This record gives sequence, structure tokens and C-alpha cells, in this order.
Amino acid sequence: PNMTQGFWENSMLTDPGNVQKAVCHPTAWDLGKGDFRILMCTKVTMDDFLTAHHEMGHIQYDMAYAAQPFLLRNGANEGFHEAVGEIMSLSAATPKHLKSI
Amino acid sequence: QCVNLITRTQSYTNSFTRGVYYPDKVFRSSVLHSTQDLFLPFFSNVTWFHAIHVSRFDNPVLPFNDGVYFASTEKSNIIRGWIFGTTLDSKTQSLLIVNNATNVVIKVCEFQFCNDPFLDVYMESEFRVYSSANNCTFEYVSQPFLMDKNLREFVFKNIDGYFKIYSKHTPINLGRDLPQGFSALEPLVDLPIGINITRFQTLLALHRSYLSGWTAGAAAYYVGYLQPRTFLLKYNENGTITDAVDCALDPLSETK
Amino acid sequence: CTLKSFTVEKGIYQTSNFRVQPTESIVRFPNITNLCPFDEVFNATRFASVYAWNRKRISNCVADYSVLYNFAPFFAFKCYGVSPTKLNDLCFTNVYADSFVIRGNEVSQIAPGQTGNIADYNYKLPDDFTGCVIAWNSNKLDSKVGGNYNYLYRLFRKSNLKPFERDISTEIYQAGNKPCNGVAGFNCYFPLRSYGFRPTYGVGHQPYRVVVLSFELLHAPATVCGPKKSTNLVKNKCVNFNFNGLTGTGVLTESNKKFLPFQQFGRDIADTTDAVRDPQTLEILDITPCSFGGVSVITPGTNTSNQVAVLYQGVNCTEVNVFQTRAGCLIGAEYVNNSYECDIPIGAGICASYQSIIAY
Amino acid sequence: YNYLYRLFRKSNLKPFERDISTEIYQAGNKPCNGVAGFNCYFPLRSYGFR
Ligand SMILES: *[C@@H]1O[C@H](CO)[C@@H](O[C@@H]2O[C@H](CO)[C@@H](O)[C@H](O)[C@H]2NC(C)=O)[C@H](O)[C@H]1NC(C)=O
Ligand SMILES: *[C@@H]1O[C@H](CO)[C@@H](O)[C@H](O)[C@H]1NC(C)=O
Ligand SMILES: *[C@@H]1O[C@H](CO)[C@@H](O)[C@H](O)[C@H]1NC(C)=O
Ligand SMILES: *[C@@H]1O[C@H](CO)[C@@H](O)[C@H](O)[C@H]1NC(C)=O
Ligand SMILES: *[C@@H]1O[C@H](CO)[C@@H](O)[C@H](O)[C@H]1NC(C)=O
Ligand SMILES: *[C@@H]1O[C@H](CO)[C@@H](O)[C@H](O)[C@H]1NC(C)=O
Ligand SMILES: *[C@@H]1O[C@H](CO)[C@@H](O)[C@H](O)[C@H]1NC(C)=O
Ligand SMILES: *[C@@H]1O[C@H](CO)[C@@H](O)[C@H](O)[C@H]1NC(C)=O
Repeated sequence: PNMTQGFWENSMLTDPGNVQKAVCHPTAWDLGKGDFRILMCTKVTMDDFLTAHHEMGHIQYDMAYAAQPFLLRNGANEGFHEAVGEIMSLSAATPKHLKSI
Repeated sequence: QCVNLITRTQSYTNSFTRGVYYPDKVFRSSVLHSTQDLFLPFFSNVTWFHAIHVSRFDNPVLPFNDGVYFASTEKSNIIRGWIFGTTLDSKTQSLLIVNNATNVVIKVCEFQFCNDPFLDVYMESEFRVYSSANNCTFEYVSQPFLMDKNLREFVFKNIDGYFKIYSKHTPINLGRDLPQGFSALEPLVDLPIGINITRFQTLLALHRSYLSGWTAGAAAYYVGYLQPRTFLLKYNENGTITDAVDCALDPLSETK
Repeated sequence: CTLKSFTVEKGIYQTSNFRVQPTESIVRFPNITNLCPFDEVFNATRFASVYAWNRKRISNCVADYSVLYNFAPFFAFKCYGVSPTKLNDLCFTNVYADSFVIRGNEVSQIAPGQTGNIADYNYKLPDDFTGCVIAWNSNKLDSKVGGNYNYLYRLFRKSNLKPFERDISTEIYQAGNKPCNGVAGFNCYFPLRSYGFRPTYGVGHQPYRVVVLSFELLHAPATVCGPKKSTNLVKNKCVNFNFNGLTGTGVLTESNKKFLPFQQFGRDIADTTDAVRDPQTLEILDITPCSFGGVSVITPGTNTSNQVAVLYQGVNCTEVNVFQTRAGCLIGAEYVNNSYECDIPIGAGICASYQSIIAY
Repeated sequence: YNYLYRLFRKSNLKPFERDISTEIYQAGNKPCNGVAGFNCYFPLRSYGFR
């Protein structure tokens, strides 16, 4: 499934400016109650594109188990959560995908 | 706050040819139309009630039968409405008709009516009419039908779900209260009530004394009962019922 | 064809009936007033919690289902037992409007045969529910940045709710064996929990306002009937008239009859309608039925000639070699001022003969 | 769900007439233009036989 409207409304995908300071680390946030955000200071590079795919994979993983109870809203183990983003980082980096887009 | 204040005496008089109403809303001009409906019979026994409050329970609840003819020569402020129902308590639905100086409120709820209900003016309070009103299913507020020597006639019917009220105001020259001649009662309201009505009671207004809590008063009214009867009504050039014959009164009227 | 013969003897034969066909349909239904208060329920500034769901009875008005259709934000307009298309014509005795606010994920639970927290403990519909459910997003009215803590729901209850039942009790839910004694803690939880609505929630959790319309019929006459369209009035023509459920076909001419204010229709000596009052504008019209006539064919013998003349009995010549007689309109015969003996009788002193066909 | 019925149609059918046309119905004032959506529903619905 595609992204929610609140994801596009509430995520800050660009560095805000000098006046407002923010953490530049790429982080995917599952705030709860169907609210999913990405904190990313995007630069126009291939690396930020792959990192955006990784964090959107994190957000999709968080999005899929929303029907589960709150204390079970995590990966089955600690490897799965990063693995499902790293497979997107693998697939997006292929020459075929770059020729496609 | 139910208090017993009204005592009532009764006499018997003659209806003459009073009580005729328009049986439908169809214009008929210069014709003789025979209709079978609930009518007050000609020269029938009508009970004249005098209700007196002086400053025990002696104001019983009257039956409704198939409909009631009501008449009064009193002013518009003394008699202020009526109560209709079967048990007159919270277990069955009931209809309350209350008139005041500005409008009339007709309202069907589950009223827990008092044994001697009366509207008291002080503003007007209905706490002496009933003690509670729950599960209320109908309300209708409209222009009043007790306005201003003047004889006021009403016909109440409860037919197949609808409560029909017919009224007329006739200026009677000083004399006998029930006059001769004809004055047909125009249809006033048809209310989609759909309740069972077997008993009724008249509402009077009492004033506070401000000095035997209520001022002494008297009210005279005539009550007759409608019966399934066939009438022959005369419609004149302008559509008004100016005359009628009661088909079962005497052999001459039967021939007519 | 009428005489069932190929040879017709000289004379006048009544063969058909002329009629004036109805041209338009005029459905002057009762004037549309006192529309049902759907603005009070749908456009209320404050809705109710789902545990204390608001119920409003609707009676003695005209139920307008077009305002509902006009509103765009509706997420569900799902109807049960009656079609949405035939809402305006089929009519009922009482209409119950139940209003509450829930979360988006639970909107599927407002249906017959469904299970969940809302269906079992807050609002239950029967399996034979006849009515409609309407839901729409209410972020701009019910979401607060600090959190809207004024919407509550029942999470715990001993038994499931019956259809159309409410529970406003605040008793502590006793889930174990020990008595709660009115104080919360372990195995004793308060059943009413707050719907803390915030504008940044996901679509399954945004506040949705739900109105459930339940229609019921009883032995009483049904009085919540949807408004019937009242088309324009056309006079002086043969139009099918439907005035306040009284139907017919006839010309509606101006009337000199002064009706009394309580009268609606008018009748003849022989109890046939001759007048009516328009329910939109308080005017009196003389209903006169459209012209009809006995078509008679005047012909000599087929041995002599095949020329025919047509007499429309009782019909004026302007409503159908055209001559006007007291018998009716004669078409196909030429009036001659000469007088002869009667050959084919027409009526009122008029006779027809063949010499062409002449009338005299 | 193999058995379907025509819930919505513009007009009633004739005797011994079969309608198998899977075209959309316009249930409101707004035209649907052949695409499902708000107040635009498919005429043929399946029975939930259990
Ligand atoms: C006459 O009766 C009417 C009907 O109840 C009274 O009008 C109402 O007054 C109340 C005040 O408590 C208002 O809330 C309502 O809106 C009024 N209704 C209408 C239809 O106007 C009126 O006050 C009464 N007059 C007297 C002198 O008692
Ligand atoms: C997601 O896809 C659905 C249909 O697949 C569409 O209706 C919706 O608008 C899309 N959302 C966004 C944010 O593009
Ligand atoms: C009216 O009824 C009373 C008793 O109910 C009776 O005594 C009286 O004679 C009656 N009057 C007439 C005119 O019948
Ligand atoms: C009438 O009221 C009582 C309590 O006031 C209630 O228990 C009962 O169900 C009500 N009945 C109807 C028909 O509203
Ligand atoms: C109306 O009430 C009376 C008295 O309570 C009763 O005898 C009668 O059967 C009732 N009518 C109906 C239709 O229930
Ligand atoms: C009927 O109406 C006409 C015209 O308004 C009027 O002149 C006449 O007095 C009325 N009454 C009767 C009995 O004709
Ligand atoms: C609510 O308000 C809107 C405002 O445009 C209006 O169009 C509508 O008729 C109102 N009522 C309902 C039931 O939506
Ligand atoms: C009938 O409808 C018209 C429409 O303009 C309105 O003006 C009028 O008040 C309505 N009522 C009556 C009694 O004519």
C-alpha cells in the first residue's frame, strides 16, 4: 500500500533552515495511532535516495502491523526491521531500477 | 400538587338543533346532502354542568363515548381546555389541550393527571393539571380557538387514529343560552394522534388570591354526546349549511 | 367495420367516440412546508459519545433525502432494507436518528451481524435492520492538538448490548472474583475510555461522525412521507390533474365560486367533482372534463357513392365543409339554405342528403 | 457467491426477458461515467449463501 496523507503532511523531508535546528540523522518514526513520519535532511544524492528507500521500508514495516496489539507492534526479532529496509536499499541500487526510473 | 378545589352540579336541558358540523371539506352549493356520521341528535338531553370553586372531590371525569359536543356562554378565559384519555395516568397515553391568551398547545404525552385538574394563573402553571409527563409523542402549537354574549360550540371526535376538532363562535343576543336556529360548526383541526380515548374532563382557570388560596369562580357549560345518525343537510348558494333534518327524530323528518 | 358488412345502406350510423387526449400532467401536490429537521442532527455543533448515543424521533414532517445526497464528505452512505434510490417515495411511520462519534476503523462495525467493541458494548443494530448508516470525517470539528478528551466509549461490559439499547452506567467493571467496591485498581477497570482525537492521526483513527436512520412502521398512519414534486399549473387545457391525491383528467378553468376557507374540493348535485382549490395558491378552479363525442358517419348507399360526412355529437366545431349544428359538429357536408324533405336525419331540424353531401 | 442478482436497474423488465448487461447504474443526480465511487454502485450483487 502507498503512503498516507498524514505522512506527506507531517514529515519534514528538507532541512528547515539556519533559524530552526534539527537532528540530521535519518530516522523513521512510528508515533502510533496510524501516524508514520520520516525525519530526514535530504540532499540531492544517490546515497540519500537509497537511505530514503531504507527508511520508507522501515515505515512500511511499521505500517503493516498496525492491526496488531500495541506491545506486539515490532519486528519478530531485531534483524527483521532493518532487513526489510535493506532489501529495498538492495533493489533500488540496481542498474535496472535506475534505468527504469 | 394535586388539590381538590372544584365542586360540580348538573341539570338537564334540550339540545334543540345545535351541534351540527361540516362532515367533510367538500364544497356543496344549493343541494340537499344526506350523510351518516356521529352527530348530536336534535332535541336531545344535554347535561348542563355548573362548576364552582369557593374560597372534597366533587368533579368526576366524564365519559367520551363516540365524541363530545361542548358548549359554553362564558368568556374565553375561564374554560381553558380539555383532557382526553382512558386511564388518565402514566400507564396510557393522553391528550392535553391548553389555551391561553396568545395560542393553543395540544400535546399528547403520558401525563400523570391530577384528580381535579385546573390551570392556575399567577404566568400559567400546569402543575395542578398533572404531576409528571413522560414518553411524550406529539406536540402541536397553533392559533387559539377560544377568542372573544358569544356562545362557543365544539365537537370532539376520535375516529380511526385522528382526533377531529370542530368549532364555532356565534353571537347570541341576551337571552336563552342555547338558541334556536342553525349554526354549523366549521372543521378546526384534524390531529394524527392514534390513541385510545374513552374519558374526558374540562380544564378551568383559577386565579391566585394574593391575600382559600384561589379566587372564587363559577363556570357553566353544556355537554352532549354524539351518536351514529343520518342527517340531511341543506347547502345554500354560498356553500353554508343553513338547515338540517335528523332522519330518525320523528316520522315527518324521516319522510323529509 | 361496425356494421360487419361490405355494403352500407343509406343513413347515419354511430361508429366511434371522439375524445380529447390529455396533453400534460399537472401534479399539484400539497405545498412543501415544515421539512424534517435534518439540519439539527447532521449539522450540530456538538455530537454525542457512542456510549450515550443521541436518539431523536422524527414524525409529522416531510423527509427530505436530497440534502443528504448533496453533502460531499460522506465516507459511507450504505443503506439496509430499502434502496437509496427509492428513499423519497416509500414512506414510514417513525424515523429514529441516532448520532454519535467513533473512530474510522470501527465504521464497518455499524452494520447488522458485525462484532467489535462498538457493536457489542456501545451500539447494536438488529439483524433485520431497515434503514441507512451515514458517516463522515470530522477532523475540523472534533480534533484538538492537545487532544479532545470529550468523546468516550465503553470498552468493558458484562454482557452484549441488545439492539437499540444504551448504557450510561459508570459502574467499575468487575473482571475477577473480588468485589470492586467502587474503587479502580487490579481486576477492576473503569469501562468508559476517552477517544483522544488529534488531527495528526491515521485515517483509521480520525474522528468520524455517524448518523443511523432507522425507519419503523406501526399500526398508526405513516406521517413521515417525503415531499412530492409540485409541477407548475396549466389552465384551459385537458391535463391529467393530481391535486392532493385526488386524481382525474380535465380542463381547469377560472371559477366564480367562493369557497369557504375549510373547503378543498367541490361536488355536483350528482356527487361528481366540479371544482377544486389549488394547494399552492389559494384559488378556485372549475374542473370541467375534456370534450367527448359520439362520432356518427352519414353516408348514402355504397351502391350510389362512397362519400361520407362525420357528425361529432355534442362537440363544438372549435374543439375537434365544417358546419356547426345543435346536434354537434358536421364535417364533410355543405349547408344549403334550401329546404327539402328529410333523407338522413341529423337532428335539431337538420337533415342530410346526397345530390356531394348537403345539410339543410 | 456464484449466484448474483440485479439490485439496481433504470426500469422494470418485461416478461420472459433476460438482462446480462454489466453496466453501471446512476443512483443519484451526479453522473457516474462508468466508474464506481460515492453513490455509484454495481447493479449485480452476490448472495451470501452459508
Ligand atoms: C401561552 O402559551 C405559550 C405556549 O407555551 C407560551 O409561549 C412559550 O413560552 C415559553 C416560555 O417558557 C417559551 O420557551 C416558548 O418558546 C413559547 N412558545 C411559543 C410558541 O411562543 C406563552 O408564554 C404563554 N403565555 C402566557 C401569558 O402564559
Ligand atoms: C493511494 O492509492 C489509492 C488507490 O490505490 C488512492 O486513492 C490514494 O489517493 C493514494 N494515496 C496517495 C497519498 O497518493
Ligand atoms: C334527561 O335525563 C334525566 C336523567 O338522566 C331525566 O330525568 C330527564 O327526564 C331527561 N330529560 C329529557 C328531556 O329526556
Ligand atoms: C415509558 O417511560 C418509562 C420510564 O419513564 C420507560 O421505562 C418505558 O419504556 C417508556 N415507554 C415508551 C413506549 O416509551
Ligand atoms: C380503550 O380503552 C377501554 C377502557 O380502558 C378498553 O375497554 C378498550 O378495549 C380500549 N380499546 C382498544 C382498541 O384497546
Ligand atoms: C351569498 O353571497 C352573495 C355574494 O357575496 C351575497 O350577496 C349573499 O348575501 C350571500 N348569501 C346568500 C344567502 O345568498
Ligand atoms: C449543512 O450545512 C451545509 C452548508 O453548506 C448545507 O449545504 C447543508 O444543507 C446543511 N445540512 C445538511 C443536512 O448537510
Ligand atoms: C405555498 O408555497 C408558496 C411558494 O412561493 C409560498 O410562498 C407560500 O407561503 C406557501 N403557502 C401557502 C399557504 O400559500
